[PDB]
Amino acid sequence: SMSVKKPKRDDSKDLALCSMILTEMETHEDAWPFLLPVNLKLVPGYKKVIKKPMDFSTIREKLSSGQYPNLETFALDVRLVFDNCETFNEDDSDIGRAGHNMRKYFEKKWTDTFK
Repeated sequence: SMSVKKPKRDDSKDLALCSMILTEMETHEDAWPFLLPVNLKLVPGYKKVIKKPMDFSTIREKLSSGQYPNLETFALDVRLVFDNCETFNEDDSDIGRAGHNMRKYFEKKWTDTFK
């Protein structure tokens, strides 16, 4: 509350560290369904079903242009990639498995870097 602050966590290396994590995800071999926006003209259903499209290239642009106020907002967009993947794909498909693999990959690096 007013004039009563919790001790200051050092957030000064967060930008660099999120960028490193994103690089590691961009270069994973199961990243391929997630590198670019889903083409909303050519994939039936995606536009209507998936309310908030997200992909790594779009996350990379937002990070590079000061569009993430903090590391929580960044983690939300990464999770959104995988949550959309589960909505639109069978677990038993190449894309469905890729999604599960990348989420697990992400979440370990997230915890090992920040928690």
